[PDB]
Amino acid sequence: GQLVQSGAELKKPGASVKISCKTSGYRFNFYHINWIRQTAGRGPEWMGWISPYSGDKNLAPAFQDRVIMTTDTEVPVTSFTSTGAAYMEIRNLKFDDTGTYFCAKGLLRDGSSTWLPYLWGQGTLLTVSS
Amino acid sequence: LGFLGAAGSTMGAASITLTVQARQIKQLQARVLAVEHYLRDQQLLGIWGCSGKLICCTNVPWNSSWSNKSLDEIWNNMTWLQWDKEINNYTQLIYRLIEESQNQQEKNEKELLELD
Amino acid sequence: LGFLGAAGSTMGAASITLTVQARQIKQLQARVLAVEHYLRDQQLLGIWGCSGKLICCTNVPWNSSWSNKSLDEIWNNMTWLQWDKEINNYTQLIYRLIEESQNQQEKNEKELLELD
Amino acid sequence: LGFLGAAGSTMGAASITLTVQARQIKQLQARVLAVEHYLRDQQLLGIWGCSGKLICCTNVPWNSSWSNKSLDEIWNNMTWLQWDKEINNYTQLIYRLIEESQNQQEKNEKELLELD
Amino acid sequence: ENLWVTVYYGVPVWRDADTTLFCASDAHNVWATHACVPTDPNPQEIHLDNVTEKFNMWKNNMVEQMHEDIISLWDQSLKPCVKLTPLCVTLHCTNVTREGLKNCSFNMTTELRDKRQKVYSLFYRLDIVPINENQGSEYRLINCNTSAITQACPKVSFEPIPIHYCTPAGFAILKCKDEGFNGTGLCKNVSTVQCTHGIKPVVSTQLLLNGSLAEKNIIIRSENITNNAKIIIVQLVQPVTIKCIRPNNNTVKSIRIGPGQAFYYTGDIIGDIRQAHCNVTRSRWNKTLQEVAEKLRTYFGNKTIIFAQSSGGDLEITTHSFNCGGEFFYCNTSGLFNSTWYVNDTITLPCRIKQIINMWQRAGQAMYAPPIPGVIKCESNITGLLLTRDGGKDNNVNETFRPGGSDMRDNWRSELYKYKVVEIEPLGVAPTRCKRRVV
Amino acid sequence: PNNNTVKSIRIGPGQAFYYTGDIIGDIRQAHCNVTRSRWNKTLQEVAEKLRT
Ligand SMILES: *[C@@H]1O[C@H](CO)[C@@H](O[C@@H]2O[C@H](CO)[C@@H](O[C@@H]3O[C@H](CO[C@H]4O[C@H](CO[C@H]5O[C@H](CO)[C@@H](O)[C@H](O)[C@@H]5O)[C@@H](O)[C@H](O[C@H]5O[C@H](CO)[C@@H](O)[C@H](O)[C@@H]5O)[C@@H]4O)[C@@H](O)[C@H](O[C@H]4O[C@H](CO)[C@@H](O)[C@H](O)[C@@H]4O[C@H]4O[C@H](CO)[C@@H](O)[C@H](O)[C@@H]4O)[C@@H]3O)[C@H](O)[C@H]2NC(C)=O)[C@H](O)[C@H]1NC(C)=O
Ligand SMILES: *[C@@H]1O[C@H](CO)[C@@H](O[C@@H]2O[C@H](CO)[C@@H](O[C@@H]3O[C@H](CO[C@H]4O[C@H](CO[C@H]5O[C@H](CO)[C@@H](O)[C@H](O)[C@@H]5O)[C@@H](O)[C@H](O[C@H]5O[C@H](CO)[C@@H](O)[C@H](O)[C@@H]5O)[C@@H]4O)[C@@H](O)[C@H](O[C@H]4O[C@H](CO)[C@@H](O)[C@H](O)[C@@H]4O)[C@@H]3O)[C@H](O)[C@H]2NC(C)=O)[C@H](O)[C@H]1NC(C)=O
Ligand SMILES: *[C@@H]1O[C@H](CO)[C@@H](O[C@@H]2O[C@H](CO)[C@@H](O[C@@H]3O[C@H](CO[C@H]4O[C@H](CO)[C@@H](O)[C@H](O)[C@@H]4O)[C@@H](O)[C@H](O[C@H]4O[C@H](CO)[C@@H](O)[C@H](O)[C@@H]4O)[C@@H]3O)[C@H](O)[C@H]2NC(C)=O)[C@H](O)[C@H]1NC(C)=O
Ligand SMILES: *[C@@H]1O[C@H](CO)[C@@H](O[C@@H]2O[C@H](CO)[C@@H](O[C@@H]3O[C@H](CO)[C@@H](O)[C@H](O)[C@@H]3O)[C@H](O)[C@H]2NC(C)=O)[C@H](O)[C@H]1NC(C)=O
Ligand SMILES: *[C@@H]1O[C@H](CO)[C@@H](O[C@@H]2O[C@H](CO)[C@@H](O[C@@H]3O[C@H](CO)[C@@H](O)[C@H](O)[C@@H]3O)[C@H](O)[C@H]2NC(C)=O)[C@H](O)[C@H]1NC(C)=O
Ligand SMILES: *[C@@H]1O[C@H](CO)[C@@H](O[C@@H]2O[C@H](CO)[C@@H](O[C@@H]3O[C@H](CO)[C@@H](O)[C@H](O)[C@@H]3O)[C@H](O)[C@H]2NC(C)=O)[C@H](O)[C@H]1NC(C)=O
Ligand SMILES: *[C@@H]1O[C@H](CO[C@@H]2O[C@@H](C)[C@@H](O)[C@@H](O)[C@@H]2O)[C@@H](O[C@@H]2O[C@H](CO)[C@@H](O)[C@H](O)[C@H]2NC(C)=O)[C@H](O)[C@H]1NC(C)=O
Ligand SMILES: *[C@@H]1O[C@H](CO)[C@@H](O[C@@H]2O[C@H](CO)[C@@H](O)[C@H](O)[C@H]2NC(C)=O)[C@H](O)[C@H]1NC(C)=O
Ligand SMILES: *[C@@H]1O[C@H](CO)[C@@H](O[C@@H]2O[C@H](CO)[C@@H](O)[C@H](O)[C@H]2NC(C)=O)[C@H](O)[C@H]1NC(C)=O
Ligand SMILES: *[C@@H]1O[C@H](CO)[C@@H](O[C@@H]2O[C@H](CO)[C@@H](O)[C@H](O)[C@H]2NC(C)=O)[C@H](O)[C@H]1NC(C)=O
Ligand SMILES: *[C@@H]1O[C@H](CO)[C@@H](O)[C@H](O)[C@H]1NC(C)=O
Ligand SMILES: *[C@@H]1O[C@H](CO)[C@@H](O)[C@H](O)[C@H]1NC(C)=O
Ligand SMILES: *[C@@H]1O[C@H](CO)[C@@H](O)[C@H](O)[C@H]1NC(C)=O
Ligand SMILES: *[C@@H]1O[C@H](CO)[C@@H](O)[C@H](O)[C@H]1NC(C)=O
Ligand SMILES: *[C@@H]1O[C@H](CO)[C@@H](O)[C@H](O)[C@H]1NC(C)=O
Ligand SMILES: *[C@@H]1O[C@H](CO)[C@@H](O)[C@H](O)[C@H]1NC(C)=O
Ligand SMILES: *[C@@H]1O[C@H](CO)[C@@H](O)[C@H](O)[C@H]1NC(C)=O
Ligand SMILES: *[C@@H]1O[C@H](CO)[C@@H](O)[C@H](O)[C@H]1NC(C)=O
Repeated sequence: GQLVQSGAELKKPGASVKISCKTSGYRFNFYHINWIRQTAGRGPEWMGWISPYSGDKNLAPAFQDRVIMTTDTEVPVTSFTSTGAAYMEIRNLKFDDTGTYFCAKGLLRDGSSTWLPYLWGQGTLLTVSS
Repeated sequence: LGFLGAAGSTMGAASITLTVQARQIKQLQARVLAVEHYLRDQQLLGIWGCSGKLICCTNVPWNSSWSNKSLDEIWNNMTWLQWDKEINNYTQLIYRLIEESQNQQEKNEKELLELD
Repeated sequence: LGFLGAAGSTMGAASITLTVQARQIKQLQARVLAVEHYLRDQQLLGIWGCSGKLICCTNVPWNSSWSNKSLDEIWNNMTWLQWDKEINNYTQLIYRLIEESQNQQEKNEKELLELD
Repeated sequence: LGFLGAAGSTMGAASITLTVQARQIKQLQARVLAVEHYLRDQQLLGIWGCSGKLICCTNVPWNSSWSNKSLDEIWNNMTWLQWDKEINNYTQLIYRLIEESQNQQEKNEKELLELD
Repeated sequence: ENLWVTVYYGVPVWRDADTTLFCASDAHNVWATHACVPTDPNPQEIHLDNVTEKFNMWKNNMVEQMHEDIISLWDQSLKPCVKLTPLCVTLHCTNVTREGLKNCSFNMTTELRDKRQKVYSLFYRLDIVPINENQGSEYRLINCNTSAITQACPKVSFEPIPIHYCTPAGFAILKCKDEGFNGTGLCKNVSTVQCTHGIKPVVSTQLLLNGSLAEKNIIIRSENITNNAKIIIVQLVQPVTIKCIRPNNNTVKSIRIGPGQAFYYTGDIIGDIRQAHCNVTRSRWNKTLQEVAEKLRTYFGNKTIIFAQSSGGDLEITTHSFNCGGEFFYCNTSGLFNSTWYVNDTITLPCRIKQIINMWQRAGQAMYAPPIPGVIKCESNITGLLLTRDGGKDNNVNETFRPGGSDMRDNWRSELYKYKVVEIEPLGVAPTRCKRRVV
Repeated sequence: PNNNTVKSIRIGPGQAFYYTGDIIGDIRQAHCNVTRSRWNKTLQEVAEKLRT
């Protein structure tokens, strides 16, 4: 199971950015796709998650007005694995939005821990400059 | 749901539907074959002491070599289709161990009653 | 009394005789058919948890929509033939409810045993 | 040990192996016949109330006229093949008595179900 | 924690399996559908959520069973029917006054063993072969040197009736529901049925008639698209209507061969004699060929797509065979496959009718269809094509395809590609914390 | 020993009949050989058992 993210990109303030998260080695639809931000001044922050199966999403209150999540339809490889990608868009970037962004997938198909970010992508940097 | 509607669901979730699948010249051959198919599995349950039960606990300890997976990894993270493939090479071994354990239990209960 | 000798008797009287009635190329078709009927009925009893018993109590509550009759109106005033006609359209519904109750019961027995 | 490998062993020793033997147009007729033999024995166990058990104790007293041997003389000094020959002419009497004892038990169970 | 083995029954799992399938049908046809189990008035289908399964139409054994059943049913229908062995007799023939027919006369047996009668009849030239004396006046029926000939019973219809295929309890048939599917690889949308949808038996050699239509786009199926040996099955989105006629008004006469037997033949034709033919609307067919070419270009590197007529072989191979009105037609399809498609009225197909046929190409077997009186008209939909690639060429300019296929099984595959047979295995075991209590 | 030449004719549709049309070389009677020394030992031992 592996997650791969879009490479680092430089933006001007107020610009939008789109970050992909390609997946392989597991069924895409079987697990929640989580997004997590890390900034030195804030520590880790939850950006919410999107289900690849129902399309349902849960954005944290901080990001509800600025973050849009969507996913691709999965393309099967084996009867038990598939490929696909999740995308996240961030509107109105600020200098406070800089730092590493991570893609992660849910731990279990069921149970109370199902959405926990068990597997993480390498993460990539977002930079904002005047 | 429906017949095999739970097949893609997790092993724990699927357990609510066990009754759905428990029920259910060439035409004559089809009828005889269906009977042999049914009886094959019922015969095993009768030997195991599990007859009349959808879920039957045994006295056979799990051997970690068959699977090292945690209960969450099995019950909340797998389909039954995937599980059968994981232990496909151990299924007959497990079946024999259940039979040996049942026969010892039948013997021990007899001896208990002989004493009492 | 003999086989089906209770058929004209009341349901309550008939319940005594169930023990008696539980018993008992074209020949090949007859033999296959006889087996299918035996197993069809036993398959339902096994799923219901009623296997091995002539009389089996369940946890399914009676729906007054199936019948508004009192127990006396049923057991002391009806033949089983009359009764089957009254619930002929509800019988399959009742069967499914029994099956669901059995599966919930065994799931609960499992969870209880996990605590030992 | 393998199928019927216990046949020359003492009855007590053989009792540990019961599950080994519990397992297992001409072709079609043969398949139907094999099913009938399996079910024939299962019906007898159901009639006796012994269904689902490899060893089933009954309420029928041993009748000394069938054999005057002590338990040690039977269980440790004989094979099952020898034992069947010794009482071969009484097996029908035994089977009938078991059925009669079960009939009395079922009548008692019926009363208990109504009481509680 | 100490885990223990727990037994589950009714577990929703399956494995691939081959089992005897039996026919079912909606409540004398050659397929003996009266023998079949009545269909459920309200058939069930269960969608399987989160199930992806591998299908392979080229390894599918439902096809093998269907083929054996189609042959077996065909043979059963001929067992009570009249044998024509006495008809293998020297024939004396002259022109009817078209070339397709000869007026033949011969001595045939009667109800009484010691008596003989002279019979005049018309035969199609295809059923007639010259006798090695080579006088040009003496002929024999074409299969007298290879097989016994049996007359089909006149009471038996050859009209297709949909046949549902059902599996025994404890087994199930999976169906692929994907909007487009090659018949191979993984199917995302899978559902379970006890029986297939009804499938009509259809016999054809180049075009598939009255089959299922593609929902959105033309689907091209092959075990190996790059291997010219493999037969390409093309499923069309929209049908192309083909209409067929036999303009000749045949008068059918019957003469006894012997006790309990009768022979049916055309004794006369009323009105002029004209060749049988089938037409396909040109505009609709042209649109179909273009769309097929557009799809083929996606597999072949955008090489120019060329269609061509079959290079040769038997009439059964080079022409489009089908059963129309009980008559067996063979049509020249070169009118349909003459186009070239660059990346940038009606078509009339001549036909011939043959009374002696060998549908399954079995040695030692043959059937004589009795003639059907009057003018015969048919209508059917072309719903798919059988194509082969013309290989052995390294050309990068263009690519060539020709109609036809190696086997009748290729027809059955066009309907069964979406179906798979699996065995249901209700037992399974898994670890739990639960331990059995002992008295 | 005979080298038979087999010829065939058609009886009727779907049928054929096979027969010897000729014999190549000399015509000789068919025969079998059983080794005498092996056979003698064999019957001697059989006789020893019959005597019991
Ligand atoms: C095919 O495969 C897929 C993928 O494997 C399978 O889907 C997976 O199915 C499991 C089991 O159902 C799901 O796990 C469950 O997830 C829920 C949590 O999800 C909830 O929160 C969402 C939040 O998002 C917004 O909405 C909330 C509303 O409050 C807002 O606050 C937020 O801000 C957001 O706006 C919410 O959207 C969800 O509701 C929607 O989605 C669900 C999805 O399942 C739908 O049903 C709803 O109708 C609706 O569309 C939802 O509320 C957990 O709560 C579950 O844990 C409970 O249930 C478990 C069942 O096994 C149980 O074991 C747990 O202990 C726990 O039960 C507890 O809570 C219960 C509440 O009723 C109590 O009754 C109970 O006693 C106990 O207290 C569970 O973890 C997976 O998420 C899902 N995966 C994905 C990616 O969707 C699918 O099932 C397969 N199909 C088949 C046929 O097999
Ligand atoms: C076919 O259908 C018929 C009609 O439905 C059915 O007959 C009914 O059977 C039920 C029992 O199943 C009867 O109900 C009971 O009657 C008990 C006896 O009261 C009187 O009748 C006695 C004889 O009845 C038996 O024999 C006759 C033939 O003789 C037969 O028809 C009956 O069915 C039954 O088998 C009789 O001995 C008794 O004697 C009194 O009157 C005489 C008059 O001379 C007097 O001398 C005596 O001293 C005494 O006063 C009396 O005449 C009754 O006891 C019983 O109630 C007890 O038992 C029930 C059940 O355990 C308990 O719940 C209850 O609390 C009491 O302990 C009950 O009332 C019903 O009366 C029959 N109906 C008719 C019209 O006769 C047949 O059985 C059906 N056949 C089959 C095979 O199913
Ligand atoms: C084919 O037939 C033969 C002959 O019947 C069977 O061989 C017998 O097998 C049984 C079961 O194993 C034997 O029963 C046991 O024998 C033991 C013999 O003692 C051993 O140790 C002493 C020294 O202490 C040696 O001298 C002796 O040779 C042995 O090595 C007994 O000790 C056993 O007693 C214990 O177990 C029994 C049963 O549980 C208890 O009741 C006792 O109290 C005690 O705990 C026991 O008696 C029997 O002896 C064998 N017979 C012979 C002549 O060797 C084959 O088993 C049989 N094959 C099959 C497949 O059935
Ligand atoms: C295949 O195509 C041919 C040609 O289109 C169809 O034949 C056509 O049939 C019609 C109706 O019979 C003919 O009309 C008639 O024409 C004659 C004169 O030729 C006239 O005297 C009649 O009164 C009538 O108008 C038409 O001529 C004829 N065309 C030709 C060229 O012969 C045929 O029906 C087609 N087959 C199918 C299955 O559609
Ligand atoms: C093909 O050939 C057959 C003959 O082999 C033709 O059938 C014959 O058709 C004529 C009419 O053209 C029939 O005569 C009519 O019979 C009706 C009966 O109701 C009567 O009302 C009319 O006044 C007239 O007498 C004749 O009976 C019939 N023969 C048979 C055996 O049915 C047929 O018409 C030809 N088909 C075509 C398309 O020409
Ligand atoms: C179906 O109809 C077409 C059109 O009438 C027939 O086409 C003709 O087919 C013959 C072969 O059967 C061709 O003869 C060949 O010509 C080539 C040279 O072009 C030569 O190399 C071959 O040895 C042979 O002589 C003929 O040219 C062709 N006619 C046209 C106009 O293309 C076709 O035969 C019919 N099919 C059947 C099965 O009757
Ligand atoms: C949940 O399961 C995944 C995948 O495990 C496999 O797929 C499951 C659906 C089930 O079929 C298992 O039996 C399979 O083994 C787990 O992800 C795997 O984690 C391991 C260890 O890091 C990694 O090597 C694998 O590559 C991952 N996936 C695959 C396809 O290899 C996941 O950890 C499980 N979650 C748990 C146990 O909480
Ligand atoms: C599908 O078709 C291609 C083309 O025929 C096959 O490729 C050939 O494979 C053999 C293997 O020995 C090579 O020697 C040939 O050179 C290949 N041909 C070409 C043109 O590359 C391929 O094997 C086929 N696949 C299957 C599964 O049969
Ligand atoms: C295949 O196409 C060729 C043309 O490429 C057809 O030959 C033509 O026939 C028509 C009608 O007689 C003539 O008007 C054309 O001039 C011919 N073309 C050439 C190049 O001679 C041929 O008839 C077509 N085949 C079929 C089966 O339709
Ligand atoms: C498909 O392409 C081949 C190869 O170009 C064509 O065959 C050639 O035809 C031209 C006609 O001028 C000749 O000059 C070439 O020498 C031929 N090539 C070979 C290898 O013989 C073929 O005619 C084309 N098909 C169609 C329908 O146009
Ligand atoms: C566990 O399973 C392995 C593989 O079958 C086997 O070698 C080992 O002996 C087993 N352990 C026990 C205690 O049975
Ligand atoms: C009784 O039956 C009706 C009609 O099916 C149903 O709506 C109702 O819920 C049932 N009552 C109970 C207690 O099940
Ligand atoms: C024991 O069996 C004998 C022979 O069948 C019989 O005569 C005797 O009555 C039986 N004893 C008992 C108590 O049944
Ligand atoms: C045990 O049974 C055998 C076989 O009948 C017999 O030969 C032997 O003497 C018996 N042993 C005893 C102690 O009776
Ligand atoms: C009939 O046609 C054949 C060729 O098919 C010809 O050989 C024969 O001479 C013709 N008969 C007459 C009378 O023209
Ligand atoms: C049908 O296709 C041919 C080329 O194969 C073309 O010449 C003709 O114009 C087409 N007919 C119509 C009506 O488009
Ligand atoms: C053939 O296509 C036409 C299109 O209108 C349709 O009406 C007809 O039902 C189709 N025939 C068959 C057998 O599907
Ligand atoms: C075989 O036995 C016969 C007597 O029966 C004897 O004459 C002959 O020599 C024996 N052959 C050999 C090879 O010993």
